[PDB]
Order: sequence, then C-alpha cells, then structure tokens
Amino acid sequence: AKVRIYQLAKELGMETQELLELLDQMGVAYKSHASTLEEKDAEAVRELVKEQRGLQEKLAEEERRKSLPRRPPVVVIMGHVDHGKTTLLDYLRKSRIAEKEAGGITQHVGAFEVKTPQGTVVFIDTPGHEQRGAKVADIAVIVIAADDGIMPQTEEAIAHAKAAGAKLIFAINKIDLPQADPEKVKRQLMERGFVPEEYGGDAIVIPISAKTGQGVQDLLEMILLLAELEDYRADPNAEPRGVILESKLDKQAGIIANMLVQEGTFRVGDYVVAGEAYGRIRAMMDADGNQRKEAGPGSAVQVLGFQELPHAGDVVEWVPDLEAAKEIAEERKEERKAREEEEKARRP
Ligand SMILES: Nc1nc2c(ncn2[C@@H]2O[C@H](COP(=O)(O)OP(=O)(O)O)[C@@H](O)[C@H]2O)c(=O)[nH]1
Ligand SMILES: [Mg+2]
Repeated sequence: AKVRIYQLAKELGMETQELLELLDQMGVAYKSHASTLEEKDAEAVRELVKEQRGLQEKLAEEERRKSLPRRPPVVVIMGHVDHGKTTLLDYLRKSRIAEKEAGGITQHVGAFEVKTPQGTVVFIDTPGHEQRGAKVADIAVIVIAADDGIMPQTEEAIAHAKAAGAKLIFAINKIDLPQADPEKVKRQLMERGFVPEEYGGDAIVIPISAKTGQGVQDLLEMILLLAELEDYRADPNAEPRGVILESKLDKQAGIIANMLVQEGTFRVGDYVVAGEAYGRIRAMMDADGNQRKEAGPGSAVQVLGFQELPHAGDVVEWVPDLEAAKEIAEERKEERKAREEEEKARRP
C-alpha cells in the first residue's frame, strides 16, 4: 500500500537525506520524510535503487579485472663451461624441498620452481646450448668463476641474453676457492661497461658458492626484487599461449613435449598447434608428478597428444577444434616445403 518515506528508506537500508535527494532528482514532491509515498513512486524508487546499485557493482568488476595477476619470473642460466652452471641448477633443485622426504614423485618437465618466502622463481633447466625460439627467459643469470673470470664465451652469453631481451644478473661463483678474486671479476665487468650497483651503476652482481650454497638464497631475493621492479603479469583468461621447451619420444608413451605456459590457461581436451605440429591435449604432468587438468601462466607441464614432435621454441597455440589444428599446421608445413625450392632452384 502507501509507504512513508522513512519506512521505505529503512526498507532499502538507505539514508534519510540520501532518499530525499533521490526523490528530488526523480521529480517526486513531498513535505518531509514523514510524507506518504504513492504506490507508483515507491516502486519507481525500489527499481531505480536496484539499477544504481547494480551498475555500481558491475562497474567495480570491470575495474579489478583491469589488474592482471602476478606471474613468476622465468630464469635461465648461462656462461662459460666449467663455471658452475650445472652445479648451481642442481643446488637450486635440491633447494626448494631441501627439507622433505622425497616424494615427489619428481619428474623433469623442462623447468622447476623455487618456492621462497618472498615469492616463486621459475628456472629453465634443459640440456643443450645456444631462430631463436620465442621469448622464454625474463632473467639471465650469467655465471662467472672467480678463479677464472670473464672469457670470450662469457661475453658471447652476455650478448646472447641481451639480444633475446633478457635482464642480466651476474653471479660470481666459486668464491669458496682460495684463488678466487671476486674484485677482479668486478673490474672486468666495469671494463666492459657493466658497473655494479654498489658503485652506482645498474649492473646487478652477486657473489655465490654453488658448492657451499653461500649467496644462493640472496641471489633468489635479487631475482624476485628485479621482478617486483619489472612487474611481470599475465592474463589467465587470455587465449592460451605457450612455448615448447623440448620434445621427446618415449617407448611406451610415444611423442611427449614439455611446454612453458605464458598466457591464458591450457586445459585437458584442448586442441593445440605448435609450428607444423598439432594435437589434442590428452594429459598434463607438472614437476611434482601430479596430473594437471589446467596449466596457467608460469606453469611448466609435460604434454601428451601431439601428433608430431614439436620443435623447441615454437609457440603452442590454442585452437577451437581438430579441423583448425590440422589446417593451421598444414599451411605451415606447406609454407616450408614449397619455399624450399626457392632456396634450391635459386642460388645455392
Ligand atoms: N669449489 C667450487 N666448485 C664449483 C662451484 N661451482 C661449480 N664447481 C665445480 O666446477 C666443476 C664443473 O661445474 P659445472 O656445473 O659442471 O660447470 P658448467 O659447465 O658451467 O655446468 C665441478 O667439478 C664443480 O664441483 C663452486 O661454487 N665452488
Ligand atoms: Mg656441465
């Protein structure tokens, strides 16, 4: 029936003066908040309030989806042979679960994570050295032995990592050694125009012992700090996009591929295409051996269902159906072949 303004105001959990100015902008006349509202008007208020409150919750949804979730830094390790690359990766692999008994069951997916209080770091670990494959690492850790120092190979790796677009972090290794001269290496860096932060330059340089583990925990915090600065994010709802780390044959399983997920979320049953390779994702396994229904940005998973071995560095793309996967793969397969007469029938 006929509601009093203060009764409706309470009904909507609304402020007296708030409802009064609402009536004012609605063009509904009154005396005071004691005044009776008609049935039309009262319903118009309930309806207008519902819309205004609807839009406000809608409008705030678009705004917080504007902010994309954080993603972990993807780190690669480089530098001259014997400088400790493998030793560092091994210590890092034994770092994360360093107090646990097994389980895992631990499997090699092409990269592994280090869970740390300040955050999570992803380390590419794969055989082989340094077209090129689509961007993988955000950060390159350039390892330098303190008893040897910068070598032409070190300079090559520094150049490679910059060309690929990686941020550089210099790790001076083997500081445990008595013949180690960390300062000498620092001078070598500065001679080449890399000036350590302590001296007011932007070069990030940390002392480490891959044998001992000294500086390693500090190296991690530095990686995460540089990530905080760089502010890496990714959209888990974007069309799924990833990169092949490696492809492999297994006697029982057949063709298997490790991929790093970059954007979106891949799901079991998805059709994917990498280069000329396509397939349906049959299964996914993470570094902990667990089966995975979904893999989001930063996730490194072993994928089943590829029809051919993909190539390392090729972009894994999501496709709607099998038909699209085949057509997309075949146009690329035909591009390569047909164009190969162009490098043959022409100049050798
Ligand atoms: N003392 C000491 N030896 C190290 C350190 N890091 C690596 N090494 C040694 O360097 C040798 C080769 O290391 P490796 O990781 O295979 O070099 P890589 O080619 O860069 O991978 C091994 O015998 C390690 O024991 C370190 O921090 N301290
Ligand atoms: Mg080695």
